[PDB]
Amino acid sequence: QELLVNQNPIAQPLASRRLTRKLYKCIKKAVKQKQIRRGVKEVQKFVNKGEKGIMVLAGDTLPIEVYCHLPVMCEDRNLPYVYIPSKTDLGAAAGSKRPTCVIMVKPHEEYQEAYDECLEEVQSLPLPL
Amino acid sequence: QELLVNQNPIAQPLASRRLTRKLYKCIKKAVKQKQIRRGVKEVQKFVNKGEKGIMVLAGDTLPIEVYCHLPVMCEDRNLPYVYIPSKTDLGAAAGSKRPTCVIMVKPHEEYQEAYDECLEEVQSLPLPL
Amino acid sequence: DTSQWPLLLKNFDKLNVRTTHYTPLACGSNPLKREIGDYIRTGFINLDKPSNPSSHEVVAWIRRILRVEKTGHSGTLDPKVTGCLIVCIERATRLVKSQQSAGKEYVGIVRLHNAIEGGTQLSRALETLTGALFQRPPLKRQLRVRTIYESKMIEYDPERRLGIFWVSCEAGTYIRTLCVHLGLLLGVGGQMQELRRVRSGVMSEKDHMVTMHDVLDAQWLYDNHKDESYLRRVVYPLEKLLTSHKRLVMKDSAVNAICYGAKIMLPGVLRYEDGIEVNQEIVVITTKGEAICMAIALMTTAVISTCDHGIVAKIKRVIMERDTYPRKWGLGPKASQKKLM
Amino acid sequence: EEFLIKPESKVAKLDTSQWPLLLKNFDKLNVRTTHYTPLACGSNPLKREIGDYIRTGFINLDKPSNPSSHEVVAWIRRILRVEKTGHSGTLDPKVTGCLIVCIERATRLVKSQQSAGKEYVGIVRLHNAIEGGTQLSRALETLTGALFQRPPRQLRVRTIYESKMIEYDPERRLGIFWVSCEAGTYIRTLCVHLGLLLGVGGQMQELRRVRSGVMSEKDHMVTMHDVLDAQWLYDNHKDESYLRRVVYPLEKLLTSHKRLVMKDSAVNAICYGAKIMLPGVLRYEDGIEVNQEIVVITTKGEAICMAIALMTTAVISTCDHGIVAKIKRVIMERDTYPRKWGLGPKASQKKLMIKQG
Amino acid sequence: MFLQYYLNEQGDRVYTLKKFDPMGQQTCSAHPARFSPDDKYSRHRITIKKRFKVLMTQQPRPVL
Amino acid sequence: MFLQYYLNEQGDRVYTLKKFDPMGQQTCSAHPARFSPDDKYSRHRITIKKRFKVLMTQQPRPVL
Amino acid sequence: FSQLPRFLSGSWSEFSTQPENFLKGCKWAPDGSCILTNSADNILRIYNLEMVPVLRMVEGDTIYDYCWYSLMSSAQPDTSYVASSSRENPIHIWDAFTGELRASFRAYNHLDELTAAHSLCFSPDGSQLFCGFNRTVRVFSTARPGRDCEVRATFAKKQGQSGIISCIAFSPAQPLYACGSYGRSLGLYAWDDGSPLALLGGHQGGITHLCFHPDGNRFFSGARKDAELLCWDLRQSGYPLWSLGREVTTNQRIYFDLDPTGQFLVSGSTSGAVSVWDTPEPVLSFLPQKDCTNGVSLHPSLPLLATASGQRVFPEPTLLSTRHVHLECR
Amino acid sequence: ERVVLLGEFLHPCEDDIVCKCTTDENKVPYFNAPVYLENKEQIGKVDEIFGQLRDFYFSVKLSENMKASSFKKLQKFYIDPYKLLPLQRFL
Amino acid sequence: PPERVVLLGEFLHPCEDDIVCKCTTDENKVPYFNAPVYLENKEQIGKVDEIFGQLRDFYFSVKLSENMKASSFKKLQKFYIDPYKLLPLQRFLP
RNA sequence: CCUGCGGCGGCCGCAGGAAGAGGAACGGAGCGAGUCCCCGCGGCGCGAUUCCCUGAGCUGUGGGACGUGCACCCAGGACUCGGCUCACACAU
Repeated sequence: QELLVNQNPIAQPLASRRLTRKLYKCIKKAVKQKQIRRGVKEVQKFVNKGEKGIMVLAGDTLPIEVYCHLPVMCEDRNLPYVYIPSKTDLGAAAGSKRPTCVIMVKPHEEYQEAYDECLEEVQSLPLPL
Repeated sequence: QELLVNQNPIAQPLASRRLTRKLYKCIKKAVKQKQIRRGVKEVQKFVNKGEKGIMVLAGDTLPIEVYCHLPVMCEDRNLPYVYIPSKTDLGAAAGSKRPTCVIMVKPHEEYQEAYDECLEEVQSLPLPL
Repeated sequence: DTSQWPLLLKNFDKLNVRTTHYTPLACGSNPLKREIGDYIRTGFINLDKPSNPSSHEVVAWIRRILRVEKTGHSGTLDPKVTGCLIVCIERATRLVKSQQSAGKEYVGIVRLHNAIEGGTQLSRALETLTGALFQRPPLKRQLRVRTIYESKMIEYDPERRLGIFWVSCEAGTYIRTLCVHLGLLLGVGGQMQELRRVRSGVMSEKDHMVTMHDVLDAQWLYDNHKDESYLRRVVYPLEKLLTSHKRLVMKDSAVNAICYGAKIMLPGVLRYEDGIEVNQEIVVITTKGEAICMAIALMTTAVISTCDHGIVAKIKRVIMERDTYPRKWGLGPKASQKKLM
Repeated sequence: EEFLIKPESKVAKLDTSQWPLLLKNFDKLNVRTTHYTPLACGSNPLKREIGDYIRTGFINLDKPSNPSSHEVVAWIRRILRVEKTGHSGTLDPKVTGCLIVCIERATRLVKSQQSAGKEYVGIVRLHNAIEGGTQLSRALETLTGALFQRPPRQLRVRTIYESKMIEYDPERRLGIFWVSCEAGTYIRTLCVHLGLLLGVGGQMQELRRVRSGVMSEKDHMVTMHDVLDAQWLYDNHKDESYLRRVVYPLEKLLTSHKRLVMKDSAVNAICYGAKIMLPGVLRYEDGIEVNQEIVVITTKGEAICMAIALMTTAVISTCDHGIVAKIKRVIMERDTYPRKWGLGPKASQKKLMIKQG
Repeated sequence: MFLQYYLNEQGDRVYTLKKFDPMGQQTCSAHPARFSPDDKYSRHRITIKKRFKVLMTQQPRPVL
Repeated sequence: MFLQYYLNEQGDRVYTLKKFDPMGQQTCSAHPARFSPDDKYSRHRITIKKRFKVLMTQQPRPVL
Repeated sequence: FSQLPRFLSGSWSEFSTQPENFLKGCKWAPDGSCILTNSADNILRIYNLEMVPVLRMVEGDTIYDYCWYSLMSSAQPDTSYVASSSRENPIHIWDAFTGELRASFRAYNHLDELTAAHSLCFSPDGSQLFCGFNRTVRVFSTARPGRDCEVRATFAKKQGQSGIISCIAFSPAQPLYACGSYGRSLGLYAWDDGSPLALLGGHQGGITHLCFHPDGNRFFSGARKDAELLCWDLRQSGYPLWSLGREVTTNQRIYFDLDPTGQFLVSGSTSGAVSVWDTPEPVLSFLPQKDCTNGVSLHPSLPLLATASGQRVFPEPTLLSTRHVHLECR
Repeated sequence: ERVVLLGEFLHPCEDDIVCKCTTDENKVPYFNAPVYLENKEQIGKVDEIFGQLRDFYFSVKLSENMKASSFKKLQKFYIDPYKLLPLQRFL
Repeated sequence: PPERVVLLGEFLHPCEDDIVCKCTTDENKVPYFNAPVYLENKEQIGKVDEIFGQLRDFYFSVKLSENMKASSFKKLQKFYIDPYKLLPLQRFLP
């Protein structure tokens, strides 16, 4: 099922269809360990203190003022980010029923090749003006 | 390889492909000696003092205000002239990488027959009208 | 059909009609159709400055070849800087100050001394320099504030370390210092390599620009063939740079009174424009369409719709010459009874 | 060709239909006289300098669900660096809605804004099942009009004009109700009464305010982030274009009343407190009644105060002298325009005659 | 929170309790976002809103 | 002198630092030609521009 | 130099990636640890002794000159750094071990503009860093790097030596130093005050190189298109004493030098033929390759030698660069 | 002491019962005013008053934990005329 | 040296043998030109030369004193200035 | 008596005024001067051996040396005037 409806005006840069599954599996394998971050609040308190990694944002969240500052603190610290279509599916991948709008992934040895492949994929995305 | 693009609106009269090669060889033979003139400054300075010869002009020089007065400065003295497609190739024939717009070829006995046939061909060129 | 009518007279149909009765005169002329003697005396040139000469010398050349008395420019450009320059011929030097303080634009090139990550870092460093900023003369040591409305990144060349930036700024700001500050910000270093003004005030570089080979050719052609079809395409009337102001149409008997120095009065007003506020600079135009003076408004566009007399504006600067219309003040329904007394 | 504005003889009418908020349609106003001297004081409400523009402004704000109204007001006052600030009516610290926020000089009509018809939308939850879906609507239509209420303790009476339910969920026992009520009406007590009528019991879970007086949600609504963003943008870039989209002049609250234009000299006298006497009147709107609430304004279109009409439109059309209206609430600052009243023919001869004896 | 809405063609809120517009689009939350008085990310919000041109300044002026 | 430019479909300068159009054409320099106050070739410039119909007079009039 | 020095090793593969490229000189370290190489990519290379560089110090537009530190003991990291000048950039100083930038010296015009230095050279005590500008030289100090300097006027308002100063050298014998300009003149200036004490001439082209003899009395000079190598002296004042012969066809610097012992003089040529003398009588002449030979350096400790190759090509409408090292026998 | 008619049975709530207030010229009773039957034993005290001005209701909490089934679909409570107030006081 | 010193700013990174310091001082006061900069020990380390940045939160740089290196300083650092040197920003407000 | 503000529907306290509502030229322009602000290692042409140069030195759409000449280094704004001129104007 691929319906690209009800997207935020700031949805770009949206992820590709296959990058969705790759990020899903990476987030799963990161949830199997304690190297994962959930919730906007934890995202601010743990991005400010360094902890370079990957941040995945939901593409169908309204209002947009709940998390709009993340895509600027990223460039203030040169961190990558990417948007994904749904938040219910993102929460299901994160391991709960209640959905979430932001997920932050940290590196680890078990999924290191997949994490590096996703990290190089993210930085190769086109840049909207 | 003859693409007729990026030419000034005052390009005419345009030299043909074979005639272009003949002029390039003549310029080579002339620059073998010190019988040559390079640059608008030198050509303009030495047209005033006579020194009849052949003038060749770059067909893609922009803006045209740097050398636009030469096609009629020649007419005031009844001198022949013609346009060659490129300036980089003209500089190469002169014996340099950096291009130039105007080269003024003077006669000498070593290349007299080729120079003469080029001269008689130039006078035989037609007009756009 | 009224949108095709000329400048400072375009779309006059969409004005507030106060009265429709006045006595038309035969004096005065349209701005574009003036005699070539005065069409040049009241005009500006939207130049394209060359590199080698200074700014107070290009206008000297323009004066000495046009054979006029006084000239002034919009913004002083240092030598090796090109782009839009607005030169005003003596009867136009009145409007110089409204031109010397306007919204300039620029395009330049900065030479970074050491290698950086890429163009994104420099664009971010540009974005962090927008709004009111401190400045200092490139060469009296004083610190002042200037504003930069916008910025952008055109291209980056990693091999040569060359970056092109577009800047929308104000009058008085120094790009030769903005580049030093931008170099200090990235840590590597910087200098200003290229500079060119793209927009000065209202006259952009998209339309109506001429080089100084056009100005000389027009003068030569006029002086020799007595043909002025080419000067009309190089010089433009004053009204071209007053098209954004608020208009005020009058009648013939008031024009010479205003030119002598009488404050605008509601009996003389013929049409007024929607959107006039107090202490707002407006333009007072003739029925032909012609810049009489620069007027500081004194009655909101609604007060005018109610009252019947009194000061409507005071003049900041008057443009036309003293005797262009005959003296027609002192004879009307009023102001003649007081003479009988 | 030749371009010139030809002279005509036919009259041409003005078109003030698209004029600003309170300057609208002076052409429709009946005219008494047009002979006066205007001064260079005041300004159009929409074009005031930003300082004076935020002092006499208001914010149609969307109230966040965590804090209380008195806390939100203090937040806004701290953000804008203003001295005084009121609100359109207290809301529970958990409900959301539209909350008009009168800035320093617009507080003078906070009492008139509070006592205005309000609208609400909310969710009621039932403790047990109901026969069907329309039973809630039926029990909602039964309880409407003038009603007995208590503060959730002296019993008080309020009225409810109309009500409607949107939909009801048989699984969570949840329904959405839309109500229109006067100021001060309690909705928690409304839910309790609904439960008691149904014989099941209920409570208020969610409640949002839709209409607050003249300003609604289908309007220039502003969130709390917008005020901080506007103030920071002004402070940093010196760009006022974002403040003027959150702050509106107080005259937008006064666009349903009757108008009465006034001379420039008659302005400052009323501000100091004085009757509204006939010579100052210039234009007046038709349809005025006796003991009616009218707003008198300056020529520039800015409201000066609020008045209670004494003469009707016909009497004021055909009259020699008298008293037009009595002050109700003075809005403008006192010395905006200069004060000049003792000067004039009648007043001058009066204070001259009494001077002699 | 349980209050959901979806805009119709006239451009006014239509409050509902479900999660999907009968035409098949998700519904927004009727309540605004929570606010912290000591917020510092105005620049970060302004920059993106400008960049995607959804800022309230870029919108047409209201009718008056 | 590094600054170049080329014109897009709408007809305004698209500044670039390369030496070729994205469609393979050369890019003009962004500066005007050097000027000398006492130039003597005005007649020569005018006659050629007239001959090739590229003089500014033959261009259509601007709207005003 | 009994006969035909032997071929030890070389480096040629890296330069092949460029469609056109050539080498622009070579220098041994003041102790013999490693070599310095310049290319047409503005990239510096250090080889330690097919050779492969240990460092690649990318630069800006065009590198005018470079030099090793005047002490350069490899045991201490604090003395192992290399100076460099580019077309517009200031005087970069790099770390010779990890290949990272360390400091920067800056030259500013009277209108507050950055003027690059065309020739730079350290001092025998190692504290100062002289530079070469148009009609002036700007003294510096390695301690306290920055924009402060001490302007020395090569060409006074009336007289002096004009042109771009292109080479600076020092004399171990007396406190004296000399400079060379593109205006075909050689100057002599005292160290302490800087007052000129002589001037020189006799070249047919822009002087591109200087050198000195261990005694200090003798010193030599080269040019850009002059076939001679003048042999001067500081005792007689009869400016020209002897002359030599070489082929200089193009407008590029051709490197010559003098052996550590003080008697053998080697020089390159445009045809690509290296030639040797003895101190003014030729001894040997051999052809390392067919292309041009511009850079020649002599190892200070052991008998060794290296040559660089490359030249511009001028085409018309309608051949490799190599670095070599050779073993000699003083 | 003789007492005046107050209300009738409508339906039982989860805790209390809901009563329709019919009385002389629609007088409003006191809060928590004791309510009696014709046999004079008290049933409880009125919890709160609600409804329209002209026709309003009131709910009484039960006493002694009687089951709601003890009341017939339409019975008729009684209250003393002393403990009540006139309608026109509020209007 | 003065008897008392005031917070001036924090070290951010060096640029061409010059240290670039963020300005975090009480209120928005701005330093003079050629004003000596002191460390926690009240010892001179440089002089303020170049002030730049927005009016709200601006930067400034320091020209290091004799025998001082731009690598001695930490990523986050803290500098002090003589209070007799600063001037209010109301002058630079409109 | 009226209005504004504060205090515990009303009362108290302080503050502002006491008010019928004027004036169809009062008070300007264009200049000039003084005081402040604004902001001579350059620019152009010519001559002389083809005056030199395709330098890795920017550059022939130009760069440099010698003789030469030339032109450009202002115009606007505020304050004062113990200054000149034109007017003192409700627009038939």
